[PDB]
Amino acid sequence: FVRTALVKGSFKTIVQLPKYVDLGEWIALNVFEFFTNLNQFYGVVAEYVIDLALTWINNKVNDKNLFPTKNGLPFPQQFSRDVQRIMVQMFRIFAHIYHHHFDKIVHLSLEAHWNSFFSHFISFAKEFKIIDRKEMAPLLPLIESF
Amino acid sequence: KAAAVKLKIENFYQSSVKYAIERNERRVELETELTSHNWSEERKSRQLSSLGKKESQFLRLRRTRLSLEDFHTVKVIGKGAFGEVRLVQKKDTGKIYAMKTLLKSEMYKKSDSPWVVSLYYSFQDAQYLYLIMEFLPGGDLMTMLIRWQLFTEDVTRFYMAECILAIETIHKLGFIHRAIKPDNILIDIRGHIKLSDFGLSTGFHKTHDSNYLTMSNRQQIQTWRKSRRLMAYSTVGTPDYIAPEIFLYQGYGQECDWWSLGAIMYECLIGWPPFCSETPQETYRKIMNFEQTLQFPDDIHISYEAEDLIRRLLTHADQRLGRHGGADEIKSHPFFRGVDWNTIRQVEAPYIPKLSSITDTRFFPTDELENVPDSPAMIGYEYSRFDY
Ligand SMILES: Nc1ncnc2c1ncn2[C@@H]1O[C@H](COP(=O)(O)OP(=O)(O)NP(=O)(O)O)[C@@H](O)[C@H]1O
Repeated sequence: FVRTALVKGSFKTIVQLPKYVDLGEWIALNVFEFFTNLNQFYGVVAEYVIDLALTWINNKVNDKNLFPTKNGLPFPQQFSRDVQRIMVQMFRIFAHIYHHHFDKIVHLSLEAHWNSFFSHFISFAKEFKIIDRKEMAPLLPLIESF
Repeated sequence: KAAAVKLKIENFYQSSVKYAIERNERRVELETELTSHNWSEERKSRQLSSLGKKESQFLRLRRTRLSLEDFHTVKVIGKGAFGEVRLVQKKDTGKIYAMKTLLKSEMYKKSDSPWVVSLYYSFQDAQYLYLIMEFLPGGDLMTMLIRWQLFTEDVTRFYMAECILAIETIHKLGFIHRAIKPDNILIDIRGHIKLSDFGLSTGFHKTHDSNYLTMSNRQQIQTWRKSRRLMAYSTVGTPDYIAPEIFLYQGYGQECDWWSLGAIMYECLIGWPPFCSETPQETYRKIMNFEQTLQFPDDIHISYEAEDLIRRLLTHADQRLGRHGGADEIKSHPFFRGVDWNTIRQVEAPYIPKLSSITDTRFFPTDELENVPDSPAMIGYEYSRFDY
């Protein structure tokens, strides 16, 4: 519909990959959080009315090969590919939730929390350019506030 | 009893504002982490040297993922009702490890120093907590005290002492143990002493157990006193030491630990704790008395000074007139010719354990017990810096 803009924090810094790290390990970390993040978010919204991909997300990250859980094992750099796909597993959830299911969410008036969280996911994406500006068609206008 | 209109809304799943208020932390935390990434620029500039490509590189680290079954179990080591400790190997790396399988519910009460057992991390399933420790190889003290009932002299002096210094350091670090009990004191590679910890394993003895021609046939005090080591434990925990400051009301403090010590010394000389009861509640009893009921047999051999210890060790936990005041003066007892109080840690140990290989459980009642009135029958990295 919908709504926006109350707030938490400033500004945008954290998402950049720190120095001398396998980006893959680094990638692999962050990607996993966002998963659990929405999980906990949907769980208020839960019922009142992806399992695969989150698990396909799960199963990606829980693939030892694509995912150097272990040590300073680097990542296949198709892991760098495994993830570029693995990320996009995620935006599906945000949008629809935000598109259709935000409705409920705002009633909660926890909105300033989901706002920063959704805003969050973005910053990593475009700094790391993990997505195309064309597939951005559904979410385009809101971003334009900045 | 009037009427009311909130109105609109209800609270349904309204408990997941947790999911709001909580991910605050997630951010608050997310903030201060990568500020710890500013630990760079250590830059000791006393160094005019290279250059020469890079002064570093990193992986850097990872929280990866985890669980049990990255663990291969070796032997049941020892037990409590909270659960079994165990010897185990890491499957993923592999190495020597103490696993104490402890209990999550139902359970109550809801570094840089050589002197104790060194834990590393905790991991758990639903049911058990798993404590993963340095595995102390010499056995507990108790299992030593059993194999031979120590003839001591310098030995109990030795096995003690480092007790104190450790306990000192503990106390000095602002902690009382209130468990000083032989199975809970630990002998290392060197046969030296690290004493571990309770975990915290709780539950405790109160309030009072009150029951209310002949024959005979005991035939010796010591004979009679053989009734110990009774079903391993398999209910427990007995009050070996249990300085009498605990019951009834609030109390204790370091005096309990030294009491516990002196009490421990008493056995290890006598081959039995001062208060040994033949029944769980026949202590308190004599323990509530001592004095007249602190009792040394007529098997004669003791020091005047050594006897003096345990008595003033088992004298009251009494404050006011006195000092105690211990851990030194406890260093200052006449029972001690030396030592340096220093060289102690490397000094030929009264037993240097002799083993065949790295896994040898020959120092434990590996045994089998397996009673855990719990099981039906049927992880994470949030830590900070690096090791090591
Ligand atoms: N860190 C450790 N390393 C090696 N052995 C240990 C360690 N901790 C305990 N033990 C031994 O294993 C037995 C049980 O573990 P322990 O901590 O002592 O039991 P618990 O559930 O804490 N309470 P308790 O068994 O009565 O002491 C002991 O009697 C010791 O033999």
